[PDB]
Amino acid sequence: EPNRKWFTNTRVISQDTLQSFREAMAEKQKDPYTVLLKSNKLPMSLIRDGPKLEDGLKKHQAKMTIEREP
Amino acid sequence: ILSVKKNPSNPLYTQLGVLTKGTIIEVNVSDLGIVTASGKIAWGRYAQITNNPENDGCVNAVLLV
Amino acid sequence: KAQNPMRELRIQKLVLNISVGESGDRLTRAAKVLEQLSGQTPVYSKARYTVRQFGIRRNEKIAVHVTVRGPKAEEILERGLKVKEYELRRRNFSETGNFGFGISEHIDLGIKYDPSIGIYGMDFYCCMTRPGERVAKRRRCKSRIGASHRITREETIRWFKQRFDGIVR
Amino acid sequence: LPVTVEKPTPYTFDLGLLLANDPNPVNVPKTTDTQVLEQHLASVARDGAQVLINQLLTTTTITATKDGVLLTLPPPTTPLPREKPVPQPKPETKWQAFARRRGIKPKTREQRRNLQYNPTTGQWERKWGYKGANKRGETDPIIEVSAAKEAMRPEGTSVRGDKRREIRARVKKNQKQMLRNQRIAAEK
Amino acid sequence: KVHAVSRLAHRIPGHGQPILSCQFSPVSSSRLATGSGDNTARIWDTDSGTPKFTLKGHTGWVLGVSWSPDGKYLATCSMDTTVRVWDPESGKQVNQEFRGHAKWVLALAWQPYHLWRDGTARLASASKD
Amino acid sequence: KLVKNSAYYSRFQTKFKRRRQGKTDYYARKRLITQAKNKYNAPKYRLVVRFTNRDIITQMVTSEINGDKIFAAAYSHELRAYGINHGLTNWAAAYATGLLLARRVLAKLGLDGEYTLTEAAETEDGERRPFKAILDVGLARTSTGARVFGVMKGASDGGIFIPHSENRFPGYDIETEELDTEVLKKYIYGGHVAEYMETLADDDEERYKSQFVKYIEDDVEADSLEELYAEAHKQIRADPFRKYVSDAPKKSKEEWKAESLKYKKAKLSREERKARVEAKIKQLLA
Amino acid sequence: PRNARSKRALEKRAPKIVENPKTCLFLRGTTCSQITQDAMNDLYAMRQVHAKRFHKKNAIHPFEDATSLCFFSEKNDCSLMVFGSSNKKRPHTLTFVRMFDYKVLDMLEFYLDPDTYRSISQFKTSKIPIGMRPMMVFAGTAFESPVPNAFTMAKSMLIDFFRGEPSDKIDVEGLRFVVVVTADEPQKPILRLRVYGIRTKRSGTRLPRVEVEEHGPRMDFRLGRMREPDPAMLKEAMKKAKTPQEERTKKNISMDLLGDKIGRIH
RNA sequence: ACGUACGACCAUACCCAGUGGAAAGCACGGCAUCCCGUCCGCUCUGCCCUAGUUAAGCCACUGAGGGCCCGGUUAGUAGUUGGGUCGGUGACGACCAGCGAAUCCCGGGUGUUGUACGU
RNA sequence: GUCCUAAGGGGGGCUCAUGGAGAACAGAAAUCUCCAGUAGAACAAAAGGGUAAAAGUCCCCUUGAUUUUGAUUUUCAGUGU
Repeated sequence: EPNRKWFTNTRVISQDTLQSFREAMAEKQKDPYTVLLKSNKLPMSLIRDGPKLEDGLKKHQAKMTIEREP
Repeated sequence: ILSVKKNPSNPLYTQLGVLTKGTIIEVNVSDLGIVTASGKIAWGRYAQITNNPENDGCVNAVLLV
Repeated sequence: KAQNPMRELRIQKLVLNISVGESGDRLTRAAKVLEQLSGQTPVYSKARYTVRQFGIRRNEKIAVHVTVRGPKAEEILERGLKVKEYELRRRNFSETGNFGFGISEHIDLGIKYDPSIGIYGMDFYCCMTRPGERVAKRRRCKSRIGASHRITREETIRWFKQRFDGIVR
Repeated sequence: LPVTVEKPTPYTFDLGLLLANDPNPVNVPKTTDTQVLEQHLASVARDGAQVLINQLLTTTTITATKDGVLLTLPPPTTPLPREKPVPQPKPETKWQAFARRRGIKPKTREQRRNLQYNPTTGQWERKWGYKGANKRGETDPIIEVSAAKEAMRPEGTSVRGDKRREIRARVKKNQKQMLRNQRIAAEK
Repeated sequence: KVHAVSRLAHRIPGHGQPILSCQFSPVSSSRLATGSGDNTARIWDTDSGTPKFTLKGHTGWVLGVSWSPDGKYLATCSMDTTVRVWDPESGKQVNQEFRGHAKWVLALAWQPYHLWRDGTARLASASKD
Repeated sequence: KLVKNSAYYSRFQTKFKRRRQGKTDYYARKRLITQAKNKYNAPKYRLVVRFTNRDIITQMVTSEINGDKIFAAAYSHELRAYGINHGLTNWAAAYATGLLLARRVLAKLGLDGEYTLTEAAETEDGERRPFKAILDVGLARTSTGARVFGVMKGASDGGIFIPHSENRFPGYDIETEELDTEVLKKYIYGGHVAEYMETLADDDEERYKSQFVKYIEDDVEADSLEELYAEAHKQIRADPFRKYVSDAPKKSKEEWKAESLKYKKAKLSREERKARVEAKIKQLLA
Repeated sequence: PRNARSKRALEKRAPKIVENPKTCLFLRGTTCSQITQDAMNDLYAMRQVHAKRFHKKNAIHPFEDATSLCFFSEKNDCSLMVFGSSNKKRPHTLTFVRMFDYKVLDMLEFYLDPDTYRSISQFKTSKIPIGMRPMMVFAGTAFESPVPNAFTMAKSMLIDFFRGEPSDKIDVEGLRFVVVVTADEPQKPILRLRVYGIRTKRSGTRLPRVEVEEHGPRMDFRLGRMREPDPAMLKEAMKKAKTPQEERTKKNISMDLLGDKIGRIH
């Protein structure tokens, strides 16, 4: 059926909430006696820290050299 | 894929999460760079499956905008 | 203080009404007559209550009227007093200073007869008003008109006599 | 000149209600001078306002947003009476008791929608309400009627009101059951 | 001290195509220049949020607008291999267009005002050629 | 029967005084001053815009328990100091008056010993906030092209945060939902009056002279109005508190007290009222 | 409630987990002095947003029959009441009535001193904005009695009167007016009500120096007759409901900083 | 003190009539191109502040009839609770206290006031 | 037995029942004009103080017929997104 709910955002998040989750992800520590019972549905690509600079350069070095010199 | 919203054939198929043609699914749109009018980040939207996954081996969907 | 120029009597509006009492083609023709007389679209009025004796029903259009202001109203009521031979009777003038009269044939008013529309009678009501009437009609700071500023039956009578050269019996 | 006062017994606070309680005695002079009386009262008021402002500016966290500078207040701790009783669950109706005993699960919001697909017309329509499927045919041009049922039909009534008759009967039964449940709950 | 901009002051329409460059006048923030893909540049009065001038004449997208350091000229470089100089307080073009680039002109740079010699200004244009 | 009797007069309940005077919409006032999304106990400001026959009144008002307080006020007759001597009620003068009130509010606040709790508890990550007000049009009709929105536009361009949309400005087209900013600029700089002057000068010279007799007498042409209003805006932004002296007679406050008390009629005392009552009784007896 | 607006009114009047701000009804008896009317006017000016005012004379004696007061609470959804009266025995009386479930929870009489009463208009200062709640300061040893008495009830009623609207945040610019109630344990003690406006000055430190200026009204009371609540009704009224946003703490179950549900194993 | 704009009490301010209004301000007013809206530019909206006029609004004073608001009186009275406290087997009759009216009558009055800008 | 782009929501303009005086048919009762009209009409409830530039009544816009999210409350879940 046609419905206006199909063309709306189902999940939204604010910049303050994203910054708080970034700080929490930075302050996360591992404890063997704590178990995960239910994951929280989060946009984890916006929360997790990015890849290392050497990896980011190395992963595009080959395509970069081919674009420079075919 | 975040969830399966509506399978057009059967609510049991929706509950089981069957991915068929015409299925409305919820997808994570963080990589698409979508913000709302209030500045909030939209990371969940609706897409419709436009192929046959059982015949194609992949799920192809179109965002409902 | 009656010599002040702001107490000069003048015509505020002239309302022309036709009460056919029946909806449909007769009311449409009456509205057409009102439109061709005035130059502006008329107004259809609905019945307030249901009367079985008069054959009318609630919320049914039974009448049509036009309100005309300016020199157009003056020329229309001049035509009407040409029809009535400039003779008015004392009960026609009201206690509030307004007056009116009804005629039986609009063809006598100066319009050519058409068999499509027919013959309609219709009534004129003229409202007389001194300058300063915005006080009781504006939205902000609306208030009452003073007692000395109100127009009386004698005042509208001799205004009619001196301005229109009519006879009041 | 100081911004901190000293009293034998410390102040207590309820920052949710912006309330400061001063348990120290207020040595009101036993004189007849209203000037020195309101001067002493103003001194006590100044002390209370000073300690309240100090407590609010030191032990409530400050957030500077576009509206302004806001202090996050704790929930109130001073006990105050309510105006109305705490909401309680309603007594179970006959259907609710029967469904609890028989294990009848409540219908989902997608299942109970007032929308359905009509195949023959190929359109989406409502089950009830204005132009609903429960009043199907009352505005169609041609309706076949069976001779036996029309012979059993009373004079004056037509087939165009049969579905409205059935709807009114069902509505009356539902209203009677609702009134019975309301009377039982009022008795309880 | 410059305080952080927090709200919309004005939203001014008028360009028919996407805006490609914008720059304030060096004299004050009251005058703004925007060059767009509708082959035009525009001077805006930002105090009242109104248009002030519309500079027409290019036949390609105006890829760059640039105020002179003294603020008396506005140079526009466009996709039609041309550069034009305009008078901002009258809206009229100064002399003619500048010809000599084979390809798309992408960027502009005025000579600094303390280096102007021979009683004239110098303008550098970088192109795709 | 008589409608106005003793029971009617006893049972009658009067309205509020300003409702009887037709000056205040209390239904709008309650929702303007006593209602809020946020309960952060902050003060609220309203921009009151009123129009007379010959003047425009703009005020910045807070509401207190014993009566409203006026934070700042600007008038269209103060615009003569900035050089506007004709058309003090038109839309351009409304814009200039709103701009003047905005600049006066900002200059009074200093955003152009006692110190506030905001300065006391300011965080290092804290920025200057704009001054906020809500529009109060009173009983005026809010149609597309009214001058209350001209005052609002002037104040917003002056720097006061007034929450608003743009569909009530001149030049807005409701079919395309788009605002014609050229028409808006024409109205801001008073070009509509200039087009009226040119149209009258071409068609009806008698009406032109009768309507714009003061413009011709003071040599104010139609083509000068744009730079005249622009210079007025620049002078308003430069010196928001310029002093203007009127042509009315000037006396001190106590001199005006004496002048008005000389014409005031005193209320009769009890002895005089009793004497008049006795005289009326004697006249009735005679 | 067939009408939608009437249904909205009924749902607003229905009991909730988080209650609405309390409403105060201001009314007077058959006889009422001008000082009592001015005192009621000052209290209404303090509480304009959440009050309703009657303007007729009511033949009500609250300590004899309060059925009419219960009817007024029913009709107006008013849980607080300020009721004025006058007599030869008590010339200036303000009766504070607090209601529960449209029934009289408790009542207290205040006897106003006519010679020391000053209205708000008699102080030439800047007044409090409409709808802005003040802070409260209660001073003296009369409010710390181990047994509940008239002074404890007066403290509770004045807190409920000046409570305003609950809010988790407040702007620092809304800390400008203070209401101070002073009362001492002991022949009858005098409860003094004053309102002040707060001015702040630099003191060379982070924390500002507070100075007060009198705003009005100036009120002196002697506490009189008192109707105490029933113990069961008081317990039911003093029950504190739990918000649905208040999590029920489960053993070895927690929510971490990322929102994940975490279990503990020993 | 007067006027204007927002107000606070919301008739001491209301209902009806008469007299006067310096200054400025309000107001009546003039004109329908543009913005805008009607059957009617009556209302609303725009343009003029020039010209006429205090005739009306508005303000002040006066006047009747009502109405309304204060203070005393009623009066600590009726009435209501209480063997309450004295007799009376008891019911009740006084008295004691606690609460506590109203009618009638008398006297006074017919608006005070905040902010801002002007005269 | 008929009729309805459903109710609802927001915004704006207006004031009602009735009485007096008037207007060809029109005459107690049709429609139009003015004045007076604390609501004496309408709409809800059962006021001992509901509502008048409105909670009444007409226009404009939505009508999407029961949205999404939730680690939270309560109940349930051999089909636990």
